[PDB]
Amino acid sequence: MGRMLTIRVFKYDPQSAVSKPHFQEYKIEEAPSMTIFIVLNMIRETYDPDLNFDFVCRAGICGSCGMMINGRPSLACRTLTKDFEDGVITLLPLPAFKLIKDLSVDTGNWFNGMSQRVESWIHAQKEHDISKLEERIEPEVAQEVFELDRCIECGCCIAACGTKIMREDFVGAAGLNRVVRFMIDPHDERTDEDYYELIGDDDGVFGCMTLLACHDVCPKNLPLQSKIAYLRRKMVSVN
Amino acid sequence: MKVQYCDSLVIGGGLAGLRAAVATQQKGLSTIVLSLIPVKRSHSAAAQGGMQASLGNSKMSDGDNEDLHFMDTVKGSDWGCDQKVARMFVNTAPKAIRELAAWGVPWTRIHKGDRMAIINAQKTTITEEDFRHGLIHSRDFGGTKKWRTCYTADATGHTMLFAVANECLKLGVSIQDRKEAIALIHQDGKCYGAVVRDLVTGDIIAYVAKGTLIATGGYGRIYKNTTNAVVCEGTGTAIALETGIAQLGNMEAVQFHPTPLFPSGILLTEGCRGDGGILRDVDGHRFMPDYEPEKKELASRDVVSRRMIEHIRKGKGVQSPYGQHLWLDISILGRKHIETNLRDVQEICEYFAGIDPAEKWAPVLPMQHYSMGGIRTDYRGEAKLKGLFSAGEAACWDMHGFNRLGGNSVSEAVVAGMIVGEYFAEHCANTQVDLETKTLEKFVKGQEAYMKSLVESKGTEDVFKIKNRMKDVMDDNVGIFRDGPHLEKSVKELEELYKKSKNVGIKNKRLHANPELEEAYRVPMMLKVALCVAKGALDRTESRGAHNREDYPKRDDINWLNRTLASWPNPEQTLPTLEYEALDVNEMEIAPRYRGYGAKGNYIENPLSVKRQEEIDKIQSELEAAGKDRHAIQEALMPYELPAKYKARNERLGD
Amino acid sequence: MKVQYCDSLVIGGGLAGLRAAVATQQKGLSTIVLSLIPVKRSHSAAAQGGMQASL
Amino acid sequence: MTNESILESYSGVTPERKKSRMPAKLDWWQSATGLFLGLFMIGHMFFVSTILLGDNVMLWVTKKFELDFIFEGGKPIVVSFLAAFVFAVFIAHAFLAMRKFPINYRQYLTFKTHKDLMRHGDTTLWWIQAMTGFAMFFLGSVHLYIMMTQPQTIGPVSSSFRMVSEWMWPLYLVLLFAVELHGSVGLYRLAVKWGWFDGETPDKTRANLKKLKTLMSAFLIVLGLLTFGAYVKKGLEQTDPNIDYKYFDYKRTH
Amino acid sequence: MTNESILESYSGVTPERKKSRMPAKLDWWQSATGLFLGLFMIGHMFFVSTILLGDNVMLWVTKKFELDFIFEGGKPIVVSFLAAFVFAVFIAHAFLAMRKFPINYRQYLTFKTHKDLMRHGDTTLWWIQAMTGFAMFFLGSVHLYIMMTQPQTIGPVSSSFRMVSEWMWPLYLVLLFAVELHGSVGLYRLAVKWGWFDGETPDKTRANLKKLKTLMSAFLIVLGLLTFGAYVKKGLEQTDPNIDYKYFDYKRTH
Ligand SMILES: *Cc1cc2c(cc1C)nc1c(=O)[nH]c(=O)nc-1n2C[C@H](O)[C@H](O)[C@H](O)COP(=O)(O)OP(=O)(O)OC[C@H]1O[C@@H](n2cnc3c(N)ncnc32)[C@H](O)[C@@H]1O
Ligand SMILES: *Cc1cc2c(cc1C)nc1c(=O)[nH]c(=O)nc-1n2C[C@H](O)[C@H](O)[C@H](O)COP(=O)(O)OP(=O)(O)OC[C@H]1O[C@@H](n2cnc3c(N)ncnc32)[C@H](O)[C@@H]1O
Ligand code: HEM
Ligand code: HEM
Ligand code: HEM
Ligand code: HEM
Ligand SMILES: CCCCCCCCCCCCO[C@@H]1O[C@H](CO)[C@@H](O[C@H]2O[C@H](CO)[C@@H](O)[C@H](O)[C@H]2O)[C@H](O)[C@H]1O
Ligand SMILES: CCCCCCCCCCCCO[C@@H]1O[C@H](CO)[C@@H](O[C@H]2O[C@H](CO)[C@@H](O)[C@H](O)[C@H]2O)[C@H](O)[C@H]1O
Ligand SMILES: O=C(O)/C=C/C(=O)O
Ligand code: SF4
Ligand code: F3S
Ligand code: FES
Ligand SMILES: [Ca+2]
Repeated sequence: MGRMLTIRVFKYDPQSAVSKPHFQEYKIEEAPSMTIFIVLNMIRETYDPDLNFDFVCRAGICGSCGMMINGRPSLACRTLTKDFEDGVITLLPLPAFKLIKDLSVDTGNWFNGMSQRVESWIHAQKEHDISKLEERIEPEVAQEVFELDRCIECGCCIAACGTKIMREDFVGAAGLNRVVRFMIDPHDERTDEDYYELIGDDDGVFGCMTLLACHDVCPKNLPLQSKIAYLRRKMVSVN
Repeated sequence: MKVQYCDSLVIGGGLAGLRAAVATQQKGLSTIVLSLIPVKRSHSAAAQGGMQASLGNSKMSDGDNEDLHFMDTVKGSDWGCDQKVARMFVNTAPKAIRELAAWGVPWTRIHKGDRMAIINAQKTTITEEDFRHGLIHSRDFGGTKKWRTCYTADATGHTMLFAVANECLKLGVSIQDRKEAIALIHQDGKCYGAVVRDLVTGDIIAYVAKGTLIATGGYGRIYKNTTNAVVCEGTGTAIALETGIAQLGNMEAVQFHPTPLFPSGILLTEGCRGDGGILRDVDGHRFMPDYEPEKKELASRDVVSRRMIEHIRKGKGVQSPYGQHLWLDISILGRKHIETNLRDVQEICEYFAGIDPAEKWAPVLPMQHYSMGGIRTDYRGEAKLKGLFSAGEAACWDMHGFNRLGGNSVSEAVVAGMIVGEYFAEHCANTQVDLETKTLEKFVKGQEAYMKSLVESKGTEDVFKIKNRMKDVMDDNVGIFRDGPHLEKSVKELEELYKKSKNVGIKNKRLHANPELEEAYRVPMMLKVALCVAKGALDRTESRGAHNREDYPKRDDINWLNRTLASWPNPEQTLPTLEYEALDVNEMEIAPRYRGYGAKGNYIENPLSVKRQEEIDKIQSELEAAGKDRHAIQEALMPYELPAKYKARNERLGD
Repeated sequence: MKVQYCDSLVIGGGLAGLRAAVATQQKGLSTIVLSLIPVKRSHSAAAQGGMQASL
Repeated sequence: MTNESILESYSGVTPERKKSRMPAKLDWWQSATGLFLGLFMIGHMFFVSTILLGDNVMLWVTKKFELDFIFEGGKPIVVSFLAAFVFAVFIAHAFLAMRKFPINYRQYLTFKTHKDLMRHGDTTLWWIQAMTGFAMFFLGSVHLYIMMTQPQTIGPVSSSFRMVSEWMWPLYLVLLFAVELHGSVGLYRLAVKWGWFDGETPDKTRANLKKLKTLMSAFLIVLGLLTFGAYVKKGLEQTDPNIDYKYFDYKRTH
Repeated sequence: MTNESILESYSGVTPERKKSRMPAKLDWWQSATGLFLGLFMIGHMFFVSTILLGDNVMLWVTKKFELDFIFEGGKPIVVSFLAAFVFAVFIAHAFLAMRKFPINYRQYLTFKTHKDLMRHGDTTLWWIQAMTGFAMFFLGSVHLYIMMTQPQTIGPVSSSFRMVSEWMWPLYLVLLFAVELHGSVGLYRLAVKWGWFDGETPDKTRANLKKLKTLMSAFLIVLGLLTFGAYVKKGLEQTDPNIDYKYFDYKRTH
């Protein structure tokens, strides 16, 4: 508040032949409840309309604004400048994703491919009649499926993962969590063996080095640590 | 030239667009879904209240059916909706919930036992029998007597959107994000596709299809204060308008929400899950009981918004750098029991408002929330432009009239996706189109030239201040309370704003990944949408649903029992052309009367309403005497259409 | 139905087809070359005698 | 090679058209060898620190160490077989765990930069695991071979001889911190990796495990750092050029 | 880290927008360290086989080895510094060349199957390079540390003591074939890799180089296999329990 903030932003246009990666600094006056969302829009409308970034809900619910904020993958719309003592904030695009420009990366299409790779949809032999009563489900089970279904595909756990940064084909924490989400859903008939055919290799669960950065950075606080281990124990004893 | 072809083109990756894509793709029609952003980030993902559907599972849902849901919808619409469309909706909602359940949506379920509170007064303990255990639960939302709002804990829109998007991936629907439809290709009154701009590369591409469906959401962002995502700017509405043939319906019908966080607009679902939130003014005074002695804070959200504005104009509002607001106090709770999930709102306030709800009060002010208005279609979802369909908030299918029922909009998105999806598929499979390269090239090169002129423009106007000026005008003059004098001035300034938008100049000259270029062509579009809303509001001299004219406080069923149709025939005109579509009282199952909320006897009665009412009363009493069921009586009062796939009845607990 | 559009469609990836594709593509016409096999394996590759031209 | 081996290489799948179970088995054995070595080093620290309980006690454990009842004499040949086994697991573990190293410039630069930007504990501790593991390729091999070829030189004075006289203290000093950091962090990660104790509150469990790790490791380095001084002291005392410290002889050598 | 380091990690390019020159430098140093060690081992085989020219001669080279004029006495401290240097290059080489190992199940299975189907000399010889290189992680480290910490134990009888008495012959026997196969094949590949002698008829050159390799290696193993027996013989002769073979003392120890 009244405090002068130093915002350092990574800039680079891979589609421009004359663009070189560099940092650009901006000087903005802090205001109460100020978020990175507000900071970037101020810069856009009054200092530099060139800068690329992606915002949608600005309510921490859509997973669009992930970026490296002072070294940590976080949702820019829920990040308060107030929490940075130095008054110096450095913004980098999320690593491990294809860069579009500056702070904008292609997060959506990687997740879509991931969703297809683990076949992120209900697998059932028969199609239930939608004009009849729903199949009953224990409220406890519906609750635990929901917990894992809360993933907003923000990509923070992917960018946070040193393994994924070194090894591109790694399915990532988000992928391992998606598998478990269906594993514990009674509507899905796949067996442990079916899941093994999906992530039972070095690009899957066995490629995880348990760095746990995914768990410690998940803005949704999903139980990644225990859920991934759960999956590892399960996959290691398939055949 | 670059051309992409598909049998069914869907513009918009929200619940409506994705569900429609499933309908077409499942029948072998090649389909493409275009979206500004990855589809799972659409505004639909923000829905936390729930979805309305008459399942009749829980104790508080007992005895619920299509008729009761239909009544709430019609009366809520303040008789501005197409009642037949509402029937198609309520009858199909139950099956939408159930289909999503089969698709994995983790709906909160009912468990045997007793629950406390969650009631205005009197009773306070609810008992769920054993035969209800395991079925889809429901909560109190939207103010309906019967609790029928289904939910997946606190992220209903999110789980629903993800399931429908996953189904699209399963079927191999072609999802192309960061792609924007900037114009519709049409000839001889027929739509053959859209001209698309690749937001990343800047390429202008023609997407041709036998049928095109627009499910682009609302246009809340023309207002400064809104709960809508940053992408709900109404460009889908605009490109439809710019064809000079497709028409927009009831653009002036905008709904506000009483308690979004001020000034962010972030939704605080406070006072929902468990009634307790208390509204206070600048003196800490609980004012709602002063205006609504009986209902108090639990009055109709429609009423709460008005009272909040009234109280502020009475000089009892809180001053701040961003304007005036009021207070929302939930600390009066800050604790309870357990046995289920109940903890979220605090985080919203801490992460953004920077405070603990259980301690300090949250600043709030009514803000734009939903867009009843949209592209005008028939009951099948087809616009006046043949081959162009629309579904969801982007449409004016019109099951909402002048006031959407809480929980009905996320429900319409999926339901319309199912129904319009069927008609859209049928159209795409049966129609035959003549794709002329001469016409394709005209539209494509026309947009390329347009992009070039924007980048080369030596104009001195600043696109951002013009867009911000527009949002202020809309908020100040086209809000909860409106009057001719101010609407007159806003329309005038908007028109002036529109002319200046054409003299904009931008700094960044590149054609690819250019945020500034994006605003340069989107703002003029938003201004045309704003003009339709403002002008529609000025010419509508009556008060109906969410549209309140202080100079015409009554609902006029004699001169305004109709729908506003906006068009833009001459690409050079600066004001929309408005026409009216009258609502036939004889084609109504429920004649106009008291809407059920707000002041009593506040509407000019139409002689025909009384005539039709008597006929209804008569037709019912008779058939009821002959021992005819509600299904036969409904059909005798107002028959409606439904595609084969969904004309089955909905089984309920205890049939 | 699956449909692909281009301004100039060339059927055959031999010397004639590829050279014609160059002519159209160099003037901004989107062009597709269809071939049974990778174009560099076309029969044109077997010519060992030479090309006639009055230099 | 075998036909099934050829079919899997060329098809990327099994003759039954399924993904190989080898990656799962390799993951299992990597952890199994790591666990063994981890526990082993714990006991090793106790028996090696017995010198603190007096030359007599250390002499006792040594003699009674690995088959002593079958032959009261000695038979240090058992220590060699024991050292051989441990060496084998050491190699197998190194072989398997080696797959996890950053393997090229990009992976290295890229991971290092991430580590420094993140300042995330468990990620940094993995770097240490990798670094300490690489160093032990050279450090551990030395100690393991000698221990396998000269088991009759283990004792209060014999060990102290090699420690000081033969200049093994530099290696031991470095190897101490190396294997300790490596083993304790590895045991911790192994717990969260397989979630053996997750229970109902995995977050509290992890917090506890991290606290335990620091305590256990703090205790081990200090103890091993004291045991270090022990042998070093006795080694600096050894002066008589006529005393055969290395092969000092009691009943069955020393 | 540094800003340039961050920009390169995130952009995959240099601040000047060019690809890093690091991969080129790393390739250079990998070969440079390999070359050094390769030549070094050649000389090493000569001086180590001097024992065949008589205990006197071997004693001579040893004493006159590394600074002897500055101090006629001895100063084995130089052998330690020399061993330290070689150890450093040994580690650097291992670090760099390690990047070339198959690193996972797929690469391993896949490459092994290819090797067996191909039956191609130079491809198979690379496998041996990799295999022998991995083994030396443990074998070479032992010899190098001892040689750096006990330089005063090098001599006709002192070395023979460690060879037989301390049981180093098993390691030396295995390490002999290991480093020889590794070094000779590596020197050969190094020649064709950089093409220093390609000339006008590279195919004839390569054929010659492959012939030379086999001859040079045949000569080295036989010589080193004879030198092996040399130290082993003198070691089996050592019996007097009153003789301090290890630290045998001439003027300046032994
Ligand atoms: C804002 C809001 C709304 C809301 C709610 C909470 C909030 C914060 N809670 C609700 C609730 O509890 N119950 C309910 O019934 N409704 C609730 N709502 C409103 C409701 O969520 C919406 O009406 C509904 O989700 C709308 O769905 P729809 O499918 O129509 O649209 P969408 O999700 O907004 O997605 C629009 C898509 O269109 C793409 N787009 C837009 N313009 C273009 C152009 N020009 N070109 C290409 N694509 C375009 C967007 O990218 C998006 O995918
Ligand atoms: C056979 C031959 C010909 C020849 C010659 C030596 C041999 C063995 N030496 C010549 C020489 O020294 N001097 C000379 O002037 N001519 C010589 N010739 C004949 C000459 O090479 C040919 O006439 C010339 O190369 C023909 O070129 P063209 O571009 O016309 O055709 P092409 O190279 O055969 O390639 C045909 C392509 O068509 C594709 N294809 C065919 N059918 C289809 C269908 N149905 N759909 C899609 N693609 C199709 C082929 O795949 C190929 O790419
Ligand atoms: C030759 C030297 C060694 C090398 C090359 C080495 C290397 C490694 C590496 C890089 C890892 C990480 C594996 C992963 O992330 O999946 C690891 C883990 C581990 N190591 Fe070692 N190691 C060596 C010696 C030892 C020793 C002597 C011990 C005994 C203290 C040991 C105990 C462990 C443990 C407990 C793990 C956990 C294994 C797992 O996570 O599955 N290591 N080692
Ligand atoms: C095969 C079983 C092993 C045996 C028989 C053994 C035995 C011993 C003995 C007797 C000592 C005392 C000093 C000496 O004799 O020189 C010692 C010290 C030491 N050993 Fe081992 N060891 C074994 C395996 C290992 C392994 C696998 C490592 C690590 C890779 C290791 C690391 C150390 C260290 C660092 C010390 C120093 C103790 C201190 O200063 O606290 N040992 N060992
Ligand atoms: C710590 C043990 C060692 C390891 C891990 C090792 C590993 C390797 C590997 C895997 C290669 C293949 C590199 C490639 O294909 O690019 C290589 C090449 C080579 N090594 Fe070693 N090495 C070791 C010790 C030695 C020693 C002691 C010598 C001396 C005889 C040596 C001399 C060479 C030579 C001449 C090359 C050729 C380098 C090149 O092609 O650039 N290495 N080594
Ligand atoms: C730092 C320089 C080196 C010195 C001072 C040195 C010295 C010696 C000496 C004196 C011997 C005779 C026996 C003994 O003393 O135990 C020997 C044998 C041996 N050294 Fe080294 N060495 C060095 C480096 C290496 C390296 C780098 C390797 C391989 C990685 C190696 C491999 C061998 C082998 C295999 C023998 C056996 C000779 C035979 O039996 O033919 N040495 N070394
Ligand atoms: C911590 C243990 C490491 C595990 C071993 C396996 C991974 C590392 C080796 C394989 C990858 C090769 O990694 C490459 O090594 C050279 C070292 O000469 C590094 O070189 C860089 O760091 C070294 C060390 O701080 C500096 O002296 C050097 O000036 C600098 O340019 C490269 O940036 C790195 O990318
Ligand atoms: C020759 C030197 C090797 C260089 C070292 C780096 C590459 C090799 C290690 C990394 C890849 C891991 O490689 C993996 O190892 C295990 C050994 O337990 C092999 O396992 C297979 O071969 C071993 C050895 O013949 C058999 O005892 C075993 O029954 C068989 O299943 C896997 O098929 C291989 O894919
Ligand atoms: O009050 C809410 O959270 C949502 C309301 C909606 O249905 O629009
Ligand atoms: S698991 Fe967590 S961090 Fe990873 S994508 Fe989902 S919500 Fe984001
Ligand atoms: S950070 Fe990566 S290594 Fe595994 S524990 Fe999480 S996915
Ligand atoms: S903008 Fe949606 S989570 Fe940040
Ligand atoms: Ca609408």
